[PDB]
Amino acid sequence: GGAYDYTNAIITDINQLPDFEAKLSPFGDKNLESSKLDKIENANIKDKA
Amino acid sequence: VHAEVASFVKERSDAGEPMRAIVGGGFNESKEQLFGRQASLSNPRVSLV
Repeated sequence: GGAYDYTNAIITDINQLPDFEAKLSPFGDKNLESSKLDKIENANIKDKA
Repeated sequence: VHAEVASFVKERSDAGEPMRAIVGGGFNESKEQLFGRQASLSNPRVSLV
């Protein structure tokens, strides 16, 4: 439903939040679509990366 | 301040008086800050360093 076609849009928009944070891969110019994400749920995250 | 400068540049250019701005943030900014600031500064007649 928008710019969230491309993974970058999740990483920027998380970086706008008060206390949630995200960082792009240091391995290169990935910029993949969100359409090709893999099936995963309830990844317990706070003091992790 | 950068959003205001973008706004002032738009206000003058839409009135027929063209203007442009070049902007850079803080010290030693990282990639995540540049993307997040570009997305918050997306209009033309503005450049980010």
